[PDB]
Amino acid sequence: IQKTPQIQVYSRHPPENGKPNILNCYVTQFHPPHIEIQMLKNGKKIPKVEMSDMSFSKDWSFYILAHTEFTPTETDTYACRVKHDSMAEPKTVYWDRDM
Amino acid sequence: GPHSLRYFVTAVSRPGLGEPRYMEVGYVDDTEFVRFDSDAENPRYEPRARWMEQEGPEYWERETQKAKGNEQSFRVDLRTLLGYYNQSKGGSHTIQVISGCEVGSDGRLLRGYQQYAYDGCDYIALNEDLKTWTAADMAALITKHKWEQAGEAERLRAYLEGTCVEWLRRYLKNGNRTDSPKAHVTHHSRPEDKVTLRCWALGFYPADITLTWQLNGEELIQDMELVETRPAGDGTFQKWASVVVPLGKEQYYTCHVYHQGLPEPLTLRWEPPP
Amino acid sequence: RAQIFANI
Repeated sequence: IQKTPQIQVYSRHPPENGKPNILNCYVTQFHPPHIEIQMLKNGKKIPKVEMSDMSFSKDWSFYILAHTEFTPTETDTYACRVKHDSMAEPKTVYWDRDM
Repeated sequence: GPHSLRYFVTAVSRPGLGEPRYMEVGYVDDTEFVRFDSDAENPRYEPRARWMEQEGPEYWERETQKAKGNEQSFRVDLRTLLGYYNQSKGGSHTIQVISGCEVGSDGRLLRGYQQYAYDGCDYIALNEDLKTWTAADMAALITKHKWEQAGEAERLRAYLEGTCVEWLRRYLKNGNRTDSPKAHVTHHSRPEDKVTLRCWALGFYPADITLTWQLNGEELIQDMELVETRPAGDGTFQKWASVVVPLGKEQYYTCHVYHQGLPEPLTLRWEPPP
Repeated sequence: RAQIFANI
């Protein structure tokens, strides 16, 4: 029995162009626990992504928070990409700065 | 009000890649306060709440050796479950347990419990009576019969009524926080006689919160979009709720924010810059 | 303090 990860991508602070910030990829509701998470800037993998410890909830599903330091600008695109056994292919979720 | 001490345990096999990964994580009232993670040369219990530094080296040593023994038991269990379910030695599998006690403000036990799962499904649970077990399938019946023949329920009841309650009291003593949300409304375009109003709550703790939008004194439930509450990553949480409204009618809608840190709920509207 | 688990 597998559970598909749910993903949110969002900044720690309201984004202001030119101002250093943190970009979060929060991944929840998945099982089994093994998962591979990458963050992507303009289509290319970001090398320094930190991973919180993993935890699980009363319904047995796992959750984890990935993050990277970033300075948003008007035109740069960020995404989080998650590979997990519940899905045939990696899932990519793009950062929407209004969300 | 009531308090709880709970341990969430995970054991995950990885055949051909290494020994199972074992984690033991402790929570006082749902806030993590200790963790052991087997993935290390000389793995040890670590505090996860700063107030835990009050415990001396003997404490950390005892909890570390007990976690190591627990880890080794689950390594055996992972093998046992392959036999019970007639499964291959090649696949990864996961055992999880949640085990703990909830006490009332008077210090009495309200509920002790222990729930196992295998590969994400309920496996066996201790009943409220602290005397019997509920098995979820035929494999868990084997465990049930084994634990019934071994006086396991009495051993576990002694833990839940004794150790669990007593240490919970110690941790509460040693560990005894809200941060109110700050809220604001943003404005974004829609196919363009419509606009989106998004009500944000930021910087709050704990995570529990409620955001609503009202028009003409009633809450909008249809077509209100909400995100699941999410960590900012600094110990605080975020949430938003949004509604699509007619262009020019923004001032007819009100966002209401409800949180335990607030003297009274917040009421706010879109505030166009001067 | 976590309990000592029993083998399943």
